[PDB]
Amino acid sequence: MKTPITEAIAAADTQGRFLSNTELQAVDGRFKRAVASMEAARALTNNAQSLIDGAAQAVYQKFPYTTTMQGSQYASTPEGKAKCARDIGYYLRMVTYCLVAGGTGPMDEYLIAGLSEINSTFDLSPSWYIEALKYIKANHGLTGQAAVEANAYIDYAINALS
Amino acid sequence: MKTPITEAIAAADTQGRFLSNTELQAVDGRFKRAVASMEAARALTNNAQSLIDGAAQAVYQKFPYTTTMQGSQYASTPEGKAKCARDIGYYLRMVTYCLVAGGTGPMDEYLIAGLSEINSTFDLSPSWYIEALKYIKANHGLTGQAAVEANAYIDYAINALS
Amino acid sequence: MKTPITEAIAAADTQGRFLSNTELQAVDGRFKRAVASMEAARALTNNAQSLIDGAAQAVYQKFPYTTTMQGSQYASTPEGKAKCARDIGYYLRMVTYCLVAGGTGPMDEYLIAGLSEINSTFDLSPSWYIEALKYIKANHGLTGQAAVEANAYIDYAINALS
Amino acid sequence: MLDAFAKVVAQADARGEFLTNAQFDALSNLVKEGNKRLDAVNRITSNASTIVANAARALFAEQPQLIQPGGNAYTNRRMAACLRDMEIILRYVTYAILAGDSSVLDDRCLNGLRETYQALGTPGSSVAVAIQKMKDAAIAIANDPNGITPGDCSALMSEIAGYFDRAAAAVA
Amino acid sequence: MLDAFAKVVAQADARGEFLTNAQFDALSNLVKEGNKRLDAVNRITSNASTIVANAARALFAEQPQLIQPGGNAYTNRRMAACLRDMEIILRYVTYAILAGDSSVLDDRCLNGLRETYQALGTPGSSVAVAIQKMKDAAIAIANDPNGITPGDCSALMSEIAGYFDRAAAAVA
Amino acid sequence: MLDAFAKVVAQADARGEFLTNAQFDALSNLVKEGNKRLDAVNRITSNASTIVANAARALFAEQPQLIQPGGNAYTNRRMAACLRDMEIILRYVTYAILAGDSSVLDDRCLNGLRETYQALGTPGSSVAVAIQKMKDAAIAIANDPNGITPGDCSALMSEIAGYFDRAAAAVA
Ligand SMILES: *[C@@H](C)[C@H]1C(Cc2[nH]c(Cc3[nH]c(/C=C4\NC(=O)C(CC)=C4C)c(C)c3CCC(=O)O)c(CCC(=O)O)c2C)=NC(=O)[C@@H]1C
Ligand SMILES: *[C@@H](C)[C@H]1C(Cc2[nH]c(Cc3[nH]c(/C=C4\NC(=O)C(CC)=C4C)c(C)c3CCC(=O)O)c(CCC(=O)O)c2C)=NC(=O)[C@@H]1C
Ligand SMILES: *[C@@H](C)[C@H]1C(Cc2[nH]c(Cc3[nH]c(/C=C4\NC(=O)C(CC)=C4C)c(C)c3CCC(=O)O)c(CCC(=O)O)c2C)=NC(=O)[C@@H]1C
Ligand SMILES: *[C@H](C)[C@H]1C(Cc2[nH]c(Cc3[nH]c(/C=C4\NC(=O)C(CC)=C4C)c(C)c3CCC(=O)O)c(CCC(=O)O)c2C)=NC(=O)[C@@H]1C
Ligand SMILES: *[C@H](C)[C@H]1C(Cc2[nH]c(Cc3[nH]c(/C=C4\NC(=O)C(CC)=C4C)c(C)c3CCC(=O)O)c(CCC(=O)O)c2C)=NC(=O)[C@@H]1C
Ligand SMILES: *[C@H](C)[C@H]1C(Cc2[nH]c(Cc3[nH]c(/C=C4\NC(=O)C(CC)=C4C)c(C)c3CCC(=O)O)c(CCC(=O)O)c2C)=NC(=O)[C@@H]1C
Ligand SMILES: *[C@H](C)[C@H]1C(Cc2[nH]c(Cc3[nH]c(/C=C4\NC(=O)C(CC)=C4C)c(C)c3CCC(=O)O)c(CCC(=O)O)c2C)=NC(=O)[C@@H]1C
Ligand SMILES: *[C@H](C)[C@H]1C(Cc2[nH]c(Cc3[nH]c(/C=C4\NC(=O)C(CC)=C4C)c(C)c3CCC(=O)O)c(CCC(=O)O)c2C)=NC(=O)[C@@H]1C
Ligand SMILES: *[C@H](C)[C@H]1C(Cc2[nH]c(Cc3[nH]c(/C=C4\NC(=O)C(CC)=C4C)c(C)c3CCC(=O)O)c(CCC(=O)O)c2C)=NC(=O)[C@@H]1C
Repeated sequence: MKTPITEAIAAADTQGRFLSNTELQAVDGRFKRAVASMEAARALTNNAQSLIDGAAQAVYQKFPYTTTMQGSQYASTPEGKAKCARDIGYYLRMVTYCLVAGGTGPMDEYLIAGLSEINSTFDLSPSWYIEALKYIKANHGLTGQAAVEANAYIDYAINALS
Repeated sequence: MKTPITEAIAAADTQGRFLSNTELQAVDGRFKRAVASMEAARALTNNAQSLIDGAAQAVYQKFPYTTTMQGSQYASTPEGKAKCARDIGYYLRMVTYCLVAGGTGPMDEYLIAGLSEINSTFDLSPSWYIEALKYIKANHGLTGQAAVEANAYIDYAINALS
Repeated sequence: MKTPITEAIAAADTQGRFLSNTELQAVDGRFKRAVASMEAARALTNNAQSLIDGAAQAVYQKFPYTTTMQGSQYASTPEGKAKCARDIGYYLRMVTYCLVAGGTGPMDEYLIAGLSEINSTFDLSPSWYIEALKYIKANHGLTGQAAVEANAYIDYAINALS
Repeated sequence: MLDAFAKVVAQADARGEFLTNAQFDALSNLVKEGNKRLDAVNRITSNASTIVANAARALFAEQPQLIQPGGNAYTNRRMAACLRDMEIILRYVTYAILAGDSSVLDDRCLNGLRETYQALGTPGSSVAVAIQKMKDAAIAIANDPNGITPGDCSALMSEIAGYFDRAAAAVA
Repeated sequence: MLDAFAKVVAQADARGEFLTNAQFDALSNLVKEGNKRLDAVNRITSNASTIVANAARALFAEQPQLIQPGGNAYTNRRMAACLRDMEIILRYVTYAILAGDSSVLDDRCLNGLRETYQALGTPGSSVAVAIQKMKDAAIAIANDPNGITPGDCSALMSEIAGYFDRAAAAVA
Repeated sequence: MLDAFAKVVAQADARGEFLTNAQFDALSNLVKEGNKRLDAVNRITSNASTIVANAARALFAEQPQLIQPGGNAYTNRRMAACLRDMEIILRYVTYAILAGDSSVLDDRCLNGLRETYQALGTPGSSVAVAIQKMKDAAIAIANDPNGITPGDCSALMSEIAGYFDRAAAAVA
């Protein structure tokens, strides 16, 4: 799983070399950034149900055809409305996981790998999730570098859907 | 050449990926460590001549034969004194460079690559250069994390020689 | 180096015994007295340049021939005045060192051993240094037990000079 | 590949020299400016997808011959490649921004590219337009004064336009 | 490969669960102590050649059969192979110290090691001794109260000893 | 012989420097852990007979070859030798704890001791075992939370670990 630490290790191992100062600097930078990172993760987690419930309604409001058009892939149903909310919480959870790990790893392994395959196969549209992520950005309440940290990973998810 | 910044880029380039937050953390760690690093680098550059002379005398002293044995490989002539002092300066210049880069890259490229081959071909004993670096470590005057920074790249040379 | 702790250890080791309550009590006295002696070492350190320059001037005013008699051992030249100021700061620095160590050890090792050989060889008169020490005692402005501590190590050097 | 520090070291070694205080000071000054450098990479990178798509769209609207049947960007395979090329150039520019040195961009992206285009039939003048669009968008995003501690990034924005114009020069 | 943070992430993912405050605190206290982890890695790595060479000399002093003609460590090729294993194991242990998790040592070094030695006739008992000697040297160096801000490195040192004992168990 | 304070002073003299205002603050902190340091020394010393004899009993139970006739601790003369060494090492460890510095242990006890045992035929490995058992007993006793004003001794115990770690490292 890609983190600043496993990447520093991976680099030494690929060259058959003990860790060097080169790498210890990387991890220190991770440790010092971690203060901002876990703040943001804490704040997003403590207020996840609001962010989730509000990001779902946000998608419905922008693509209201997703609330009425017939089909499995739509939040036309109770089951559909529940799926959509489930998916959105997944993206939120993964954002917090990246903040804890200080890297994209968790999102890469658990969500982005296979993302295009799943959306094409189940006729889910990326712009749906893009709007939910926009909403999370706009309403996490974060300030300072805690906010920069959160939005880095939210924009990564968005890039990935684009 | 290996620095925390090139490792970061190389990591992402090898996955054909844009830089992510994983990598920027590594660079910030380097940027913050550069305060101790750049301070160690300046100190040794200022005190260079005396560390070099002190270092050669330390070596000629723990290995008295290096000054009595005839042989173009020995500091038993004025020519061998000048070769040996030149070499010791090279090691010190290499520590300074590693401090400036925040990594081993310069020493690796310019001194450690082929080091064994030279010491064998020309009958130069690693123990000599190791004493020299021990002297530099012991006499640079540094305190705090600047010292930590200088001794890491000094001990890295010692390891290379061992 | 003589301190209350190394005396305590040196007592028990000479007799090949574990430390006993006899020795723990003495170390405790040293910890207790440290409040006053480190206050003294800090204050002298903070005020060191003015104490040194003032001491030198006291010496010259008391023994003006030191500034006119021709000879390397006198302060009659820019260089003799630097030598003298240097020596006086050595004395002050060793007093601060005794205070930090809680004992005469530092001054014993670094200054008093060999003292009179050096003064004789280099024709430096003990009375010059005694007046500088008197000046420092009279002008460090410490009060209470911090005064008692500073004065103990100053009068110790004065004794050594007498 | 070199970064700004390694380039100075490589210059110094070629002369057998320790560094001058000039160079120590210059590199130290790059470090105290480093927060801005990180803001700029993160900002450009977090907007990579839209920098590229907006620029491509804008190129084809000014140069519809590229997407007429027969044109270089016609068919999805060729359109994908052109878009890919745009991503690749931007990414290496951002490597160069992080490093404070164009060498990664030069060695691994720009060297031989002009000849590759001449070979394939790709109009390098149009690639340079695409590159110059990504530059304008990227700098404006990097140097947006909202949502960031206020300060002057002018020195850095000049450096960044440096790497885009270098790249555009190399294909045109 | 997991670091300590990714290990908790992965356990929570298998449950579908955000982290708890117990977990936040845990990891965040790990970060708070991070300087000590850097000193430990820096200290062992900076002395690796000494750790390996003295441990090896000690081992063959204790078990002279290993370097008698016919010994598993006799001839220069087998001696250098022995020393190599000693460096590799030390390498992967320090990787695990940096990560805060056994997984890199376990995956890339220990798995299949015992079967490997059982295959060449190498005495895994003696490898275990070599590993315990490196352990004692490394812990002394990392936990050396000279030359470092004083504080409590005790949880960390128990972790490091953990990784070494884990290696020793794995090879015999 | 140096104690903690004498060491700071000797480092500063080699520089020709007065102490910093930071250094004085650091030293106040040493002074403040005074009572705990004395507790630890009092507690280990007051139980030294137990620590040694329990450790030696445990060792000979694990390694019965040592007390088999022909064994290195067979004969009362050699057994007494063995216990004397254990006693000595602990004594010198306790001195380092009083001093707040390893130099008295390193200079009067550890320096040359590996070579001594190698020459005697005494297995330093086993000695390191006796030292680890004394270590775990000593720290448990010094950090026993009953019968003392409650508080945090973790750093002090980290430091004490360090002195035992040196010891055990030094005998193989
Ligand atoms: C032009 C680029 C715009 C600037 C930039 C600017 N930033 C800062 C401070 C600053 N930026 C960061 C960003 C990061 N640090 C990291 O480690 C990473 C990677 C994870 C990033 C993305 C930080 C932490 C800080 C310090 C805290 C703060 O928010 O102030 C400044 C202030 C000066 C300085 O720190 O150098 C400026 C001026 N501001 C503008 O107005 C330009 C448009
Ligand atoms: C147990 C390992 C022993 C310690 C460790 C200890 N260290 C510190 C402070 C400390 N260590 C560093 C080291 C680094 N920072 C980096 O970025 C890197 C990689 C290049 C390294 C190697 C720093 C910067 C600091 C803070 C500055 C200082 O010198 O204090 C402490 C203090 C507490 C803390 O900061 O966590 C401790 C306890 N001390 C012992 O007594 C153990 C034997
Ligand atoms: C870790 C070692 C455990 C502690 C230690 C602890 N002790 C104290 C206070 C304390 N200890 C002493 C002991 C002595 N003073 C001397 O001069 C001598 C030599 C004969 C000894 C043995 C005293 C006098 C005191 C102060 C009065 C008191 O009894 O409290 C504390 C309190 C804080 C402090 O002074 O630093 C602590 C925490 N308690 C634990 O829980 C650790 C396991
Ligand atoms: C909500 C924004 C819009 C949706 C939601 C919706 N999704 C699905 C099915 C669905 N969603 C996923 C996504 C993930 N699976 C994972 O494991 C991960 C990472 C951990 C993610 C992000 C998958 C794989 C699937 C298909 C398999 C499954 O059912 O779990 C549906 C139902 C699809 C169907 O039944 O055909 C819906 C409705 N649709 C909308 O209209 C909302 C706007
Ligand atoms: C000094 C401690 C002891 C020596 C020194 C010595 N060296 C040589 C020849 C010599 N040294 C090098 C080393 C380097 N060349 C590089 O480019 C680098 C990295 C930048 C290094 C470290 C080389 C390649 C050579 C041979 C080629 C040359 O002459 O430059 C000699 C003379 C050897 C000879 O002429 O036969 C000596 C004496 N010998 C001692 O006794 C000192 C203890
Ligand atoms: C100042 C009160 C009067 C002087 C001072 C003076 N001293 C010297 C030479 C000198 N001073 C020392 C003293 C020390 N060396 C040490 O290592 C220590 C302990 C740390 C001490 C106290 C020495 C050994 C020497 C001789 C070697 C040297 O030059 O350093 C001189 C010059 C001597 C000469 O070259 O002839 C002077 C002038 N003279 C006065 O008239 C002042 C009143
Ligand atoms: C898009 C704005 C313009 C194009 C672009 C276009 N390029 C290609 C093929 C092409 N481009 C490259 C460039 C690189 N390959 C690398 O690995 C790197 C860095 C490491 C670079 C900079 C190559 C090598 C190739 C050939 C390989 C391939 O096509 O897979 C095409 C394809 C033309 C074709 O298939 O015939 C296109 C369309 N065309 C335009 O009209 C735009 C101006
Ligand atoms: C030294 C303490 C003991 C040895 C060691 C020894 N090993 C070998 C061969 C050997 N060792 C390994 C170990 C690894 N390969 C890996 O990739 C990794 C992790 C990345 C490890 C830990 C392998 C695979 C092999 C076989 C391949 C080879 O020898 O190059 C030998 C020589 C075997 C032989 O010549 O028959 C030895 C001597 N032997 C002792 O006696 C010491 C106790
Ligand atoms: C006990 C756990 C293990 C022993 C130990 C053992 N040691 C000896 C002899 C011995 N030990 C020392 C160590 C020191 N002498 C000092 O002065 C100091 C510091 C003050 C130390 C650490 C010495 C010098 C000697 C030689 C002197 C003597 O023999 O009396 C023996 C006996 C050797 C013999 O008589 O042949 C033993 C048995 N043996 C084990 O089996 C345990 C692992």
